[PDB]
Amino acid sequence: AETSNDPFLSYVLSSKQLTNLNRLRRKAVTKQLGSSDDNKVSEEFLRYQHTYQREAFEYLQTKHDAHKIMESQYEQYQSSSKTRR
Amino acid sequence: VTGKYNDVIIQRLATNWSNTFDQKLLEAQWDTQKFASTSVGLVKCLRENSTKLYQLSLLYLPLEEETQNGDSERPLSRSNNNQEPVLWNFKSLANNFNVRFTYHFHATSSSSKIETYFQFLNDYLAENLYKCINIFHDDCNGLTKPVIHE
Amino acid sequence: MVVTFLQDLEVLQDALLNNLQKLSAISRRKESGESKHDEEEEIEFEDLVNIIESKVSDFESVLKCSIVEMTYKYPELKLQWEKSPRYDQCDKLHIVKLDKQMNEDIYAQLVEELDFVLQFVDWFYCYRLKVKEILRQHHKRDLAWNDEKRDRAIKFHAVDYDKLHQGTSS
Repeated sequence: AETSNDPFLSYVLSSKQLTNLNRLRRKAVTKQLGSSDDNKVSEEFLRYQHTYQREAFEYLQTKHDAHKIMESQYEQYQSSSKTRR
Repeated sequence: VTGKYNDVIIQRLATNWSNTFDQKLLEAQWDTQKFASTSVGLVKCLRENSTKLYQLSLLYLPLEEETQNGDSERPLSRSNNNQEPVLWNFKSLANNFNVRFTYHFHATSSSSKIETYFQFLNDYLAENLYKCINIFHDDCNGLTKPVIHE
Repeated sequence: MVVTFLQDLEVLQDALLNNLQKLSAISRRKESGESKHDEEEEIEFEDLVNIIESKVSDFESVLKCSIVEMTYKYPELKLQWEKSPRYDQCDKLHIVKLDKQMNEDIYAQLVEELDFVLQFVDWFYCYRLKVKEILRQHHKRDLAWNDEKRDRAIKFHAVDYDKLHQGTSS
């Protein structure tokens, strides 16, 4: 059974969650640094990677694995086309 | 009273019955080419004796050994040794090898003699592991491959 | 092309993800139940591991370097990277000092840099967690795969035993 992946839509969803993560992190460090309490770390700052760290890492890893599976498929198609030529 | 039961009854009866069963095993010479494996009658008798003796073994009522010495500094009290009920079936199996080792290596152990022992175990193992597996393995005795092997 | 420390970070991270995909592929390879009908594959795993540790030293190194660079870029900022003494706890980036009169454009630039470096330190915390997870994964798979090879040799020797002769005259 040939493993069909179509890592495209999974890459899309991973980029979706990735930009979500990135804007959440941006707003979080915005609230933190712009945090007027220079002596207290906001629960939002901590909570970002208390809540999304594993999600961010798994999503990024899935993105890279999907892009690498896709680019392996791509070099495979490239090699098969060049050998076909 | 548990230890008294485990000696005067489990260990004593087990030692007698094991002397008997090892007697029957050496009378069978099971781990030999001379052993009449076609004697399915004798194979069944020895299989039933192994069954009975191993069941009697499983009748070792575990000494509730006081699992004491729970400390931190450096007790590391792991002296279980997995003391199993006396399996002089399993022990007598290699008693011929014990005689061969004691007589062949009767001299004191030297550093080189250690590797001699090791290669002796290796060759005896090669020639007898699956031989004895063929002879003594009795799936009907609740003897699976992991159980028998280990 | 002055290669910013974050650029080195992202290139090294991209390489690290390459290596993670590779070693995870090796793990799932050994999770395939393959018989020699493995050794240099193990060797390649060790080499890739030592690569992971070289690159992780480089990563934490350039990471500290970027931290220092940030600290010396802006005067008012006092950042301190406190490595978590415990696995279950993330590392810490306590911004100790910041004067709110800094230029807004430079403010947002520092914001974006802090954003990237926080992403990096947390992704690196999760990456160290993940490599610990995957080496424990590999060793657990070694304990399970030596045992599965034990059981496969036991089953093959068992069926060989069984087909040889087991008193089949009854």
